[PDB]
Amino acid sequence: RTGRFGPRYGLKIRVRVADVEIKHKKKHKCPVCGFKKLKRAGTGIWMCGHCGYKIAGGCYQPETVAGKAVMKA
Amino acid sequence: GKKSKATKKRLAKLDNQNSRVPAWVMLKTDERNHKRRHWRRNDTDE
Amino acid sequence: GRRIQGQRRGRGTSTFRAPSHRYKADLEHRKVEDGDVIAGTVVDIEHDPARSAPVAAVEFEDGDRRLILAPEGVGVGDELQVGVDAEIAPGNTLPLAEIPEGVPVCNVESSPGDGGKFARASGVNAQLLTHDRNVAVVKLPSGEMKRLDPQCRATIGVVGGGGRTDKPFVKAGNKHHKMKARGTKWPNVRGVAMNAVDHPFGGGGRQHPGKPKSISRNAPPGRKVGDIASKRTGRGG
Amino acid sequence: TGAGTPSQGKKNTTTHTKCRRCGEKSYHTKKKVCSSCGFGKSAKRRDYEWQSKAGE
RNA sequence: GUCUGUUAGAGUUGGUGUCCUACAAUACCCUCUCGUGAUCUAUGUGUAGGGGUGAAAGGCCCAUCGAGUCCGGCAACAGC
RNA sequence: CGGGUGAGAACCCCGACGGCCUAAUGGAUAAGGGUUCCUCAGCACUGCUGAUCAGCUGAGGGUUAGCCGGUCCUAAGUCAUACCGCAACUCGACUAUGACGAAAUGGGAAACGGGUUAAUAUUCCCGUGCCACUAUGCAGUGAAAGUUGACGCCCUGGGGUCGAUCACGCUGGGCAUCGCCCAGUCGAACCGUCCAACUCCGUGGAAGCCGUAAUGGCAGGAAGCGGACGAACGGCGGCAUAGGGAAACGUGAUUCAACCUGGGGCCCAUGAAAAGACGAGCAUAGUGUCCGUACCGAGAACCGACACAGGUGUCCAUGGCGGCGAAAGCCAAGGCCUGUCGGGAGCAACCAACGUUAGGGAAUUCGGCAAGUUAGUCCCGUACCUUCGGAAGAAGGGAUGCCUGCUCCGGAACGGAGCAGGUCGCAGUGACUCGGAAGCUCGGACUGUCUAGUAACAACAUAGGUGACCGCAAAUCCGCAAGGACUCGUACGGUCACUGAAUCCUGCCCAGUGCAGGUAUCUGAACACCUCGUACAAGAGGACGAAGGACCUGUCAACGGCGGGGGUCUUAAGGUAGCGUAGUACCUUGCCGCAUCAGUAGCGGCUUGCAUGAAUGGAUUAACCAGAGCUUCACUGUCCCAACGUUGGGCCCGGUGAACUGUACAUUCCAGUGCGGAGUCUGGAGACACCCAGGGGGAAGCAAAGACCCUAUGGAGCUUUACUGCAGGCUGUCGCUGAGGACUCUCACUCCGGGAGGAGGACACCGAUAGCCG
Ligand SMILES: [Cl-]
Ligand SMILES: [Cl-]
Ligand SMILES: [Mg+2]
Ligand SMILES: [Mg+2]
Ligand SMILES: [Mg+2]
Ligand SMILES: [Mg+2]
Ligand SMILES: [Mg+2]
Ligand SMILES: [Mg+2]
Ligand SMILES: [Mg+2]
Ligand SMILES: [Mg+2]
Ligand SMILES: [Mg+2]
Ligand SMILES: [Mg+2]
Ligand SMILES: [Mg+2]
Ligand SMILES: [Mg+2]
Ligand SMILES: [Mg+2]
Ligand SMILES: [Mg+2]
Ligand SMILES: [Mg+2]
Ligand SMILES: [Mg+2]
Ligand SMILES: [Mg+2]
Ligand code: NA
Ligand code: NA
Ligand code: NA
Ligand code: NA
Ligand code: NA
Ligand SMILES: [Sr+2]
Ligand SMILES: [Sr+2]
Ligand SMILES: [Sr+2]
Ligand SMILES: [Sr+2]
Ligand SMILES: [Sr+2]
Ligand SMILES: [Sr+2]
Ligand SMILES: [Sr+2]
Ligand SMILES: [Sr+2]
Ligand SMILES: [Sr+2]
Ligand SMILES: [Sr+2]
Ligand SMILES: [Sr+2]
Ligand SMILES: [Sr+2]
Ligand SMILES: [Sr+2]
Ligand SMILES: [Sr+2]
Ligand SMILES: [Sr+2]
Ligand SMILES: [Sr+2]
Ligand SMILES: [Sr+2]
Ligand SMILES: [Sr+2]
Ligand SMILES: [Sr+2]
Ligand SMILES: [Sr+2]
Ligand SMILES: [Sr+2]
Ligand SMILES: [Sr+2]
Ligand SMILES: [Sr+2]
Ligand SMILES: [Sr+2]
Ligand SMILES: [Sr+2]
Ligand SMILES: [Sr+2]
Ligand SMILES: [Sr+2]
Ligand SMILES: [Sr+2]
Ligand SMILES: [Sr+2]
Ligand SMILES: [Sr+2]
Ligand SMILES: [Sr+2]
Ligand SMILES: [Sr+2]
Repeated sequence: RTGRFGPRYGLKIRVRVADVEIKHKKKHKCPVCGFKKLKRAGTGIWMCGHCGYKIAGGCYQPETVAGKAVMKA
Repeated sequence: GKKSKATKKRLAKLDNQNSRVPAWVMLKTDERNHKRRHWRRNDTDE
Repeated sequence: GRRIQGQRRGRGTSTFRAPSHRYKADLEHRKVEDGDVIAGTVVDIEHDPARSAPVAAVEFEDGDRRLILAPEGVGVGDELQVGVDAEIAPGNTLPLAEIPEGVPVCNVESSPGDGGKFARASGVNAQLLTHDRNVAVVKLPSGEMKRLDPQCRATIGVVGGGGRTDKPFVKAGNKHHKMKARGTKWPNVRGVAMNAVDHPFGGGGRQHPGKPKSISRNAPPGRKVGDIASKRTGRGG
Repeated sequence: TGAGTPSQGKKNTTTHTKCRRCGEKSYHTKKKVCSSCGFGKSAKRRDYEWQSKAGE
């Protein structure tokens, strides 16, 4: 997480990078199969360690709040 | 540096041009190469 | 005085140009003879330098391989389609007319055939609202009600990379790296920190603009700086 | 670093060279233009009335 | 865009040291700062004078800059 | 110190002894130079002295390529032609085409080893090998899908060569109380062959096992077993009764640059293109042209006027000891005594750069400036504060060598961690290398930037905060135009500005100014229209009335403002939370306190603030800092107060050999005088001439037609509601421009579309003119 920043940058900034980076690196469930083996491969790019599936999605998380609206609409 | 065939002909000429005035010309003219040059003290074109 | 920076910009020198020779591809919609019948397969996902957002590489039936303005949710192997008879699913492209009201769209054309102009940035999206035989009302990311020709093509879904803005740059160095990929001169020196000869707000023993910051819209380039034709300023009121 | 002597040491770039058209060492090999006769820029020979006094 | 570091390399706080018809029209020595990054660097390439370029010092654009250099206007004008 | 050559020798050469250089003072090269390279003969010139020497002079000579570069390819980008613009071009943007653009250091068909010369050398020669094209013959009908060229940053595993080291053997050398020490022990390209990793297939059947340095893997089929594909500049065989060596002409090992092949992590950052190659056999033969090739590459061959202590790219980063080390120090290979004047004097004064100083210990000084103190490593231990990361190597304390014999970790190291006993010194990181520490306050959050050449900071930047403009036929900006940047961009964008991390917050004011919206009425130009005038025209007046203004409204994280009087007045409001004698407080060394023998300092408090105050941001703040101030401990020649010593100068001698400065005269001194600041005038005094050394009192010393100040109907940069104008924007009108105060239409014209056609439309664009802003 943010520990790599030491005492530089301050609370707010170090905190948000942590939040963002933790959700960012959680085990995410692959949409093709159902296994939570998704690791980010770059900005907005996600891939499944299991099925090899490669998807587009949020920058720091595979599904944006409004990315989910589309399914419904 | 690398010299082209032409640059070589020129440098070549500048070398020959850098000679003594024939001993005999000084007699014929009853008593200097004003274009005499030195590699270090002077600077050729190009 | 000397021309201000915004004037050096126009001359379009290297310092102010975008690294085009490093950019991948305009993501304008593919053109279809007609009757749709155009589908392709997503062969790979790539990073778009010019937009800090992912983009999809598609292989169409007729053997044409092109990068596409990818919405969120496109994955390798998936099948996309472009045409009127296109199935109303995320990643497909069809005239605003064939799109059901209430559906989120992106990369919307301004004029049928231009290949898309609106809603192409990360996570953004236009909401299609009204239909008709003459006009299709779309709500653009700025919240503006846009009246478009129902023949204007669009993609269903929101653009990939949402929330890119949620995370702070934290350090100048990070900013630096992104800037190095856009047509932008960075960092920024406040005009008020310049000599009078370099900018309207320059000079003075202590830094402070020597005039009100709200400039008229008819102000000439070189003088038009600060808050341009502002309708108001501040937060109060 | 001073602008004088220190900065002269960095000068080993070749620009002006013998010009195929006039023979002067004025052909800028990076610009490919003779600052003397204007070879590579003008089919006409580089002339200017200021190269001499106005009434001469 | 972490730390120590004369690794390479980049720089220069103090000595108001040495030098100041110099080794040098910006040099020498010790101390000092940076040294995985907004880093340093070679070559190539682009931007040109009321114009560039400038993390802005009116800084830099070949020892030249609050408007480069060359020649021309020109034998400028001055009540000094 | 000897000797050689020579007319002549400190510095040209030989030997011995003595030294210097180790990322360079060694090796190879790029740029640049251009013959500086080799030989002979010279010394008038050049050379910090001399010269027989030489980068100097004279005369000759020297650079050899199918396989090393160029050449070929394309990069940012450049030009030429066409098109269009421009009064015009040698000028100008776009779009087409073509070409150009990489010599160390992007891509790329092919060469190694040895020998040879005074000077060349993968080029000549010897041996061996390889590539391309073509021809012929055989084979082959496959031939273009695909692979390659072709790629970022960080961590890391495995394969593995050179090197280095260890063991033992062989050859040679050295030393001589010992028995150690040194060198060598060789051998390429190429041809063949082996294959780890990755990937995959068969078998198998794990429901907790497999695997790693780490992550990880699996019934969507783990381990195990077999198999396909498959690496090195690497191993092995040939090459090689080639070559090289006086000789021997090794074998094993460890650690392993190169090279090869994997695994992991990161991105608001995504890490070239093209030619070409493979895909696609073998023989034999022929062809392989053109250009570069010397030398230097630097404290003398480059740039800096110089044989300049400066500047100047690449690689040799694995030679030995040392140690963490590409550190110091010492030493090899290799190079050098040319960072090129010498000779004398215990060699004075004085200066540079140093060593050592008793007692005192910052008393010195603006200031501990300068110097010093501390120091490596291990163990113990470590405060306030804090954004919980840090602070922290806090502080403080202890240990440290050698020798003998061992233990533990590991496969092992010539790796690491410890134990017991012995023992020397004043001192064991013994040299070298190698932090002094602590507290308070101010500032900027931090890394970062800057005045090339007096400023490194508190200034600029920054992330973060905020406001503004714009839906893309946009906003902003460049161009006279043709056109263009932004833009392979589209509001999670990008333009224009302010503030400047985080934390707590950010009050009141729209009167003036600015911007914006609105507007009955008022005002508001030109064209057209009407009236008067004129046989016409000039002209006078009228009607209409765009933007603009008057008027109204909105807006201060717009410009800015938040006082004086009394218990409101100006000019809208009348200073809220904070903070406060401030980097802002004149008075001022404010008053009280702390600290000192004594404190215009510093800190804390008070605070009426001459003249603090909230994004002209306020307060506050951990971390950071060659930033400003203060205090303490430690230490010391900073000082009391100076001394002695070291090296280089200084002084004497040979040689070389300038410059600054010069109206004249000139041995001055004390007084006076004088345009009031005299070696030169007056009156006295003193004064024999010349030379050496010295520190600089005077010559209002020398240096630069004072930069301060004033003056000139001088100059320039900058400002603005100075004067006058010019671009630019907005707006009306005429032309383009057409049909049926308001409307429909299509046919010019505009934009979108490959096209059909679609959207718009007499508007807009463009040309002209007028009003406003400027
Ligand atoms: Cl950004
Ligand atoms: Cl691994
Ligand atoms: Mg932001
Ligand atoms: Mg700024
Ligand atoms: Mg300034
Ligand atoms: Mg200034
Ligand atoms: Mg200005
Ligand atoms: Mg400020
Ligand atoms: Mg300000
Ligand atoms: Mg040679
Ligand atoms: Mg020398
Ligand atoms: Mg005193
Ligand atoms: Mg063991
Ligand atoms: Mg203070
Ligand atoms: Mg700072
Ligand atoms: Mg300076
Ligand atoms: Mg900001
Ligand atoms: Mg406020
Ligand atoms: Mg003036
Ligand atoms: Na020369
Ligand atoms: Na000498
Ligand atoms: Na070593
Ligand atoms: Na106001
Ligand atoms: Na000026
Ligand atoms: Sr020179
Ligand atoms: Sr487009
Ligand atoms: Sr297009
Ligand atoms: Sr100002
Ligand atoms: Sr407010
Ligand atoms: Sr250079
Ligand atoms: Sr030309
Ligand atoms: Sr002419
Ligand atoms: Sr660092
Ligand atoms: Sr100083
Ligand atoms: Sr010193
Ligand atoms: Sr100086
Ligand atoms: Sr450091
Ligand atoms: Sr003149
Ligand atoms: Sr002589
Ligand atoms: Sr020589
Ligand atoms: Sr070429
Ligand atoms: Sr190359
Ligand atoms: Sr690198
Ligand atoms: Sr290894
Ligand atoms: Sr050579
Ligand atoms: Sr040098
Ligand atoms: Sr040696
Ligand atoms: Sr000499
Ligand atoms: Sr002693
Ligand atoms: Sr003191
Ligand atoms: Sr004192
Ligand atoms: Sr200690
Ligand atoms: Sr600088
Ligand atoms: Sr803040
Ligand atoms: Sr107002
Ligand atoms: Sr003297």
